[PDB]
Amino acid sequence: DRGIQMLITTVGAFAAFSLMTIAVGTDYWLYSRGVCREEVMTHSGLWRTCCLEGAFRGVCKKIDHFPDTAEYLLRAVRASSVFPILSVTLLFFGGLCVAASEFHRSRHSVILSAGIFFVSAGLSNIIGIIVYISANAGSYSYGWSFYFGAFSFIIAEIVGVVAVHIYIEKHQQLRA
Amino acid sequence: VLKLSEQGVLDKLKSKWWYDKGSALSLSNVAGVFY
Amino acid sequence: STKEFFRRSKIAVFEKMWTYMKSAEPSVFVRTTEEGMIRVRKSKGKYA
Repeated sequence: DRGIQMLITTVGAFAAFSLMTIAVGTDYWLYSRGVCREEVMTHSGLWRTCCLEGAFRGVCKKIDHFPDTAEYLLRAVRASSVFPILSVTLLFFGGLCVAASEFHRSRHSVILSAGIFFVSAGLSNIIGIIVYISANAGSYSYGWSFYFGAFSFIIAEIVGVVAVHIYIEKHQQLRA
Repeated sequence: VLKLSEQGVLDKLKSKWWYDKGSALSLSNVAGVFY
Repeated sequence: STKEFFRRSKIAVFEKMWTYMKSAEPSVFVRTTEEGMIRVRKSKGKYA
């Protein structure tokens, strides 16, 4: 099953990287009732919150993150969205190592290094979601952007399981 | 005062100067254990 | 007197309440206090 496992990793790495990039870019993370500049039903994201109906529909303004060190650090972290953009960087590198495995089969640590990057991105993504929920709290519904980010985390970890599975199998075959 | 009340002047002045002026545990409670 | 109060009101909230009550169908109005009491009791919290 070495061929299909490698195909599963390649499809997953593309799918995981695409969904995180869509989730960060798409501005439909949370359906809130705020203002665009009276309060109207709006759809929020990581940088901008934009209205869903009314005269100002379609146009909006960058989210002003800034309105005691504990809340200052939390506000700064959620302002820059470092963790979700960090997970995007790790996923992109993970795809590079997966792709580079075919071009250079001499080294064995390449596929394992891909596996660590996929799981490291998942850890980075879950911190961002916890920080995002914590910062936003400090009625609402979650749009398909939030579920796109969460779903990619499941895909990212599943590929990480398959990636190191191949490394163990290939090293087990060589040694024994 | 009766004229101003019957003509809606007092009502308009009031509306102008007053109105027109204008659970489960949270993740923040357990955010330390997740970090 | 309450219907007359809402009809002749110019306060935003009560004007909105009257605009709703005048158009509501079936009539939200009643003929007796007992009738309104029974209507709130039998409407399962859908009548005020």
